[PDB]
Formats: sequence, C-alpha cells, structure tokens
Amino acid sequence: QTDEDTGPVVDCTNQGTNPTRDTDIPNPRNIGDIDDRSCYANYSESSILGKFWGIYNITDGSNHMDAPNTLQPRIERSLSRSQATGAGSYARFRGVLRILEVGDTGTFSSSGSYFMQAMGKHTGGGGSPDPAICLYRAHPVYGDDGNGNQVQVSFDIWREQINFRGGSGSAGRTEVFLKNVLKNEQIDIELEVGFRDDPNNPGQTLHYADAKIGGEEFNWNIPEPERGIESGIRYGAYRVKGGRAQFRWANTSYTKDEVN
Ligand SMILES: C[C@@H]1O[C@@H](O)[C@H](O)[C@H](OS(=O)(=O)O)[C@H]1O[C@@H]1O[C@H](C(=O)O)[C@@H](O[C@@H]2O[C@@H](C)[C@H](O[C@@H]3OC(C(=O)O)=C[C@H](O)[C@H]3O)[C@@H](OS(=O)(=O)O)[C@H]2O)[C@H](O)[C@H]1O
Ligand SMILES: [Ca+2]
Repeated sequence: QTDEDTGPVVDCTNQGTNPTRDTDIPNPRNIGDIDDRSCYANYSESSILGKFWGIYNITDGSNHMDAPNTLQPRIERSLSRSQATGAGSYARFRGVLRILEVGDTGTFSSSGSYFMQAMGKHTGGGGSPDPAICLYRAHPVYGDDGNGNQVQVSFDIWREQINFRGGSGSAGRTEVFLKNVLKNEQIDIELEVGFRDDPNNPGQTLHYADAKIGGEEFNWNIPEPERGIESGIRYGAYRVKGGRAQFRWANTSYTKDEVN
C-alpha cells in the first residue's frame, strides 16, 4: 500500500488551494493547529502500514498565503508554546515519521526540507519577530530505481541551528549532520525543547532542544539560555526550494509544562 504523490511537480492544484491558513479536515488525527501555506495540497490522511498518517506535501513556489517572494511554502501544525523559563519547563512532541521526498536544488545550502522545528522568542531584539531556534532538515540521497533512473532513496537529516539568538544566514546558523534514514522507513521521533538546571553552573539555566530520531539521541543546548522566554515546536513540512517534499506523520502527541 502507498500514499506517495508521483505525478508532475506543479505549484498549485484545485484540491490544495485553501482559502485560509486554518483550513483543516474534521477530526484530524494529528495534534496541533493547522497552518496551511501551500496551494499544492491540503492536509489529508491515509490508512496504510497499519496506521493513520497525516499527509504533508508541498512544492516549490506553492506559497499562496505569505506575501510573494518572502517565506517558503509550508503545511505545519503549531503546538501551544511553553511560556516559562524555569527549570522543568518544556515542550515535548512525539510521533512517527515517514519521509518520501524532499526538496533539492543541486546545492546543499538551498536543498532539503524541514519536517519539524524548535522556535521561541527572546529578549533583546535580534532576528525576526518570530525567530527560529533550530530546524530539522532532510536532504536527498539518490540511487537507482531498478530501471536505470536516479531517485531519492534515503535522507540525511541535519540540524540547522542558531549560532546566536535570531541568527540567520551563513553567519547566523550552523548545519550539523545527525543521521540517515531510508525512504518510507517508519521513524520514531521525539523533540523536547525546554529549560533545565545547569550542572556546570549554580542557579543558572540551560535552554535545550533534544531530539530522538529512530532511537538515537541528538541533544543540543541553545545559545544564551538567559535571553529566551519560551519553548515551541512546529511540525509537518516547510521549505522546498526546488521540486517537492512529502512527509507523513502518525501517532502524534504533545505535552508541555510551564514552571517558573
Ligand atoms: C530566516 C528563515 O528562518 C527560518 O524560517 C527558515 O529556516 C528559513 O528557511 S527557508 O525556509 O529555507 O527559507 C529561513 O529563511 C532563510 O533566511 C535567510 C535570511 O537570513 O533571511 C535568507 O537569506 C538571506 O537572503 C539571502 C538572499 C542571502 O543570501 C545571499 O543573497 C542572494 C541574493 O540576493 O542574490 C543570494 C544568496 O542567497 C546569497 O548570495 C542571505 O545571505 S547569506 O549569504 O546567507 O548570509 C541572507 O541575507 C534565506 O533566503 C531564507 O530562505
Ligand atoms: Ca493547501
């Protein structure tokens, strides 16, 4: 059984030209509020591999909601942010991911697509008014299909992370490789963003974004814990500067705790 889009890559389709960002189906199984900024597809679900999957498909140039030539297309769900900075504060997302395709431009720095991200505002200015903290970006790995064609067969997952609050661009962010996953392989995902007691320090605090991907932990401390005011997560599909991205999410859960 299959839920993969295989037709030509186009910018918009009727079935995906939603009138508002909050266009959703009745009773979605994925948790969180829909934020649909792509006219290629809408959120929908499929029943396969013994699970119910939310379907996040976006294509290059399909953002009919943001002002043109600004932000990339996306279909995401946003989760209530943890608006506290005490140790023990966290946002915790869990789910099962399938990757079927990501964007590709032929150059690493503009290739790949995000399936989740950690974000949170900070004091003191710097960057955009709703700044990213780090995003989890999947890049294509090609191989043969069995008939002499190069196609996406696996995906290198990298973390695009801030060097400093609100950082963007070559100077503002660094890319860290995490691990490879196979096309259509079911991957357990956990992402927890939060504040904890700093051991190397007293009564100071660390702001972290710790992921578990297919059983392996990738932990990371956010720069300048003291400037951050909240922890937030979004997931789905975001960024496709060439071609198409297709993410599948099953059994999503979200918890948070706010501790001062
Ligand atoms: C800032 C956004 O943050 C998140 O939301 C998300 O990761 C997003 O990624 S995205 O979905 O792929 O878009 C981030 O968006 C990128 O933000 C960059 C930014 O800092 O605003 C954008 O880069 C800026 O603009 C670039 C054009 C510039 O790159 C130089 O400029 C030109 C050009 O005008 O011809 C081309 C080349 O990009 C490069 O020569 C960036 O400069 S830098 O060299 O990287 O430091 C930067 O000014 C980026 O386009 C957004 O996608
Ligand atoms: Ca849509």
